[PDB]
Amino acid sequence: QPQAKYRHDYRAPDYQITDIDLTFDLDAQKTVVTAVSQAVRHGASDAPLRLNGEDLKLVSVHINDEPWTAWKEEEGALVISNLPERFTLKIINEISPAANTALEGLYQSGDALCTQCEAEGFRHITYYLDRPDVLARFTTKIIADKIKYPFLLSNGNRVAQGELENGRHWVQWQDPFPKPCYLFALVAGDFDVLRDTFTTRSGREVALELYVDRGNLDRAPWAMTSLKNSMKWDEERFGLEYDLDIYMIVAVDFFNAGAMENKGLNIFNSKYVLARTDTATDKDYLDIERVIGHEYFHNWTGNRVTCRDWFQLSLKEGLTVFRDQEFSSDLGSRAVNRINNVRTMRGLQFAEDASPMAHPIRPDMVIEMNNFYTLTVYEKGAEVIRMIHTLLGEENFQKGMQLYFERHDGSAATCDDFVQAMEDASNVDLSHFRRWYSQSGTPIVTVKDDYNPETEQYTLTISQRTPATPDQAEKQPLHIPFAIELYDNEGKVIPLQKGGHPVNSVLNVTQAEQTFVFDNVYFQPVPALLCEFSAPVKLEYKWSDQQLTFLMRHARNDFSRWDAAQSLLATYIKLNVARHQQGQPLSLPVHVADAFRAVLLDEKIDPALAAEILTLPSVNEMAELFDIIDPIAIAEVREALTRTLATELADELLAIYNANYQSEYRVEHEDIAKRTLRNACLRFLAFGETHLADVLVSKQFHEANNMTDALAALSAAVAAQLPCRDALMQEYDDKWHQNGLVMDKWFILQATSPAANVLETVRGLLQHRSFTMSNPNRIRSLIGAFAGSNPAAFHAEDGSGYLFLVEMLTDLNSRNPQVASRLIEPLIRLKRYDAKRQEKMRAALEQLKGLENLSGDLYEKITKALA
Ligand SMILES: NCC[C@H](N)C(=O)O
Ligand code: NA
Ligand code: NA
Ligand code: NA
Ligand code: NA
Ligand code: NA
Ligand code: NA
Ligand code: NA
Ligand code: NA
Ligand SMILES: [Zn+2]
Repeated sequence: QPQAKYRHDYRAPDYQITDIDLTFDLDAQKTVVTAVSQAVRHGASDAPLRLNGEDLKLVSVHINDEPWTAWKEEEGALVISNLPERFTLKIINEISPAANTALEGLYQSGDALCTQCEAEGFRHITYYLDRPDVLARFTTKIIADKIKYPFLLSNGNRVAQGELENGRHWVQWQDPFPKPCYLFALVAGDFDVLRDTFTTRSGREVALELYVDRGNLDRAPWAMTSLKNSMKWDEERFGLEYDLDIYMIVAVDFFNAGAMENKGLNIFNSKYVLARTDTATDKDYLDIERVIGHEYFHNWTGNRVTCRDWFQLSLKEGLTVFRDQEFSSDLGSRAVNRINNVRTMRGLQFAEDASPMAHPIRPDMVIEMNNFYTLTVYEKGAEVIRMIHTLLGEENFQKGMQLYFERHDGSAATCDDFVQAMEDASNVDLSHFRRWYSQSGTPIVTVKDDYNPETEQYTLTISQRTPATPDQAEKQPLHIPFAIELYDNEGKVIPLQKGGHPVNSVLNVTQAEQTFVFDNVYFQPVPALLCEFSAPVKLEYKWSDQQLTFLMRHARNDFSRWDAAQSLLATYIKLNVARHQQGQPLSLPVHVADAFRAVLLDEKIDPALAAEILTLPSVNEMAELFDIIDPIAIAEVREALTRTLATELADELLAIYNANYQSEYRVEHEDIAKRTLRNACLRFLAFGETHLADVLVSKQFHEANNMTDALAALSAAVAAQLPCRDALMQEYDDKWHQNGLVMDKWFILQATSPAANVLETVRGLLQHRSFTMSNPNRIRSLIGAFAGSNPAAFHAEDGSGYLFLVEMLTDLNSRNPQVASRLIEPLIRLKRYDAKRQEKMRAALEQLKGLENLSGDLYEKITKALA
């Protein structure tokens, strides 16, 4: 019975709230909330005010200080009748932070109290218009025990404070910017604080404050550094300054998301704040940078301009993800960023778009809005903004940004508003392009080519289609920007032209079928196609091995070198999965191995690139290549391929490994790159002769002067099941058990182990001293990693994986439905698998469907999967 909501139902609110004054009398067992709201009727004069509320204990309702009699509580609501046109609403209610295991609303993180209000969490704090087109100026007074909660934080600036009898105190905050309530935050606790300053380019000095648990101040400076780098980049790239006087970040251990952009008071999962060279990898450092940037970039793309309704989520998320990618790419290695974002798109997002949960980047139907914080809305959303940037170019893109803020600053906007701004500013017609917002699924672009030596013309015949998805039976052609480059046989770019005029290298692929003709092609070209993954599409073109190795040697853009290597491997991945299914061992032509040898020995390739080419597609990227997924064949082919290259390239691998040794550890992009190349080599070296490999891996673990190098060694010992594995794993447990973020990496290694008894080990780990089901990070690192990242064990033929997940979800459905819904995702992909697997996955899903008190979050997914 939880009911679907539809985008086409959107209507302007009958009432607005312009100003809200909140008081919290804080206590873990019983918090008393007083909320005084100034309301204004915009709808019909007989329309009742309908407030949203969940798990609230209503104490009183007054209208202009009169105790109100004309109201009723109903499921999820408080409905107030017979109101004047303008009035003051006062609600007093109670809530219980300590009972809040779902971590939405006001809840407890360790000894702290903190909030999470996006999407619809504020209704768990008081009765309100909990929709993001209602924008109110907040004032927030917090009263609490001074010893337990010496810091009392909310949005904006401190405007008042006092002390009270019996050891209590209070602080009052005011945020001058109107905001939807999903941006409300409150934090109370006892913290260490790192304080710093950023001066904006126009000279405004912003006080920066990072609040962390006592004892964690040694892990704070990188996050502070990254915040300042974020603020500077946004000024340089987008012309945007911070708009308040104080920027607070609180790191908390118990958090369902990564982080949250609450105005002036961001709340982060401490996974995305805390780093020191002995605890955090280069990947953690760069994720901290990325997510600090992301929440900062929301200050404009989300906060100053917000979302009219939740179906417009991608208006803030695709754009803010695009911004975080551009930040990471400008500061770091653009190629490595782009590569990794492409791997995520093709390996994880394409899977979602082929699943029962498929939706467009602007959904049409939602049951539980927390189910739509997706790869699609985020990552595909950003690919869509990046297509706009491709079509318009940077200068016009920025004009469209400027026009967007000039029109929409201080309001709640739509995806369509943003596109209109881009189109009006640039004079590029985006009417057809808008179909990317409304249509789900991955287009498949098929390319055929012809060279005519008599006319000296190269003709590309490009076709597109998007297969139907369970949500949409009709699909139509998109406006696909399809970037090409043509190479002569010495590797020089052939100028693109037709009838004597230059032709843009971004082709407009707008029809089901079209041709593009290029003149003055004097010699048969080798094409690079879909350069920089210029659209989020599958490409079907029948490359020859030699065209691909030529691109690996000659392509001008680093991405194209990587991508060519991926197309080279895809053919042999597919070959060998079919072999595996018939009991046949790996077959790989000599010339393929040699193309990777050449990358190893090319001194002119950026190590950052070499490293990515020498990182094989993950099991998730390998799965995208197939209609039916054989997860056992894929996992075993991936290892066999790794062993084959390890044997054929052993000498070269060892030389490059040794040459990329660095005695100093720095978090600097060139150092990171060499280290990534080094550790790429290591993955293969772990599969050499057992005694060479065991010694080398073990040595790296024991002599590392940083967590990047130690984890890469530990991870190799696991992957190759080397004799040192058990000892190294026990040493890490002994050294690091008291540190959850660091033990997350060990839990992931256990969960993703190729060992025959992995499931047994993972079950035993539910009792490990560093694990608990009350913490979403731990849950995700052990259970979520087993189910989502070890598809070979999760899909064991005996069905033991599915039973284990059902067991875990039966607990989490009641405890924390959002983490439950993340964890169910592997089960909903059942139609990608063989019949016998499907049958057991359906049976698991039918069991979950019958749970008492089945959460809406799971219900929505289970219903789609079982259809
Ligand atoms: N689930 C993440 C929530 C937040 N609005 C962000 O974009 O990072
Ligand atoms: Na308002
Ligand atoms: Na109040
Ligand atoms: Na109610
Ligand atoms: Na800025
Ligand atoms: Na926002
Ligand atoms: Na860069
Ligand atoms: Na490719
Ligand atoms: Na996949
Ligand atoms: Zn975001």
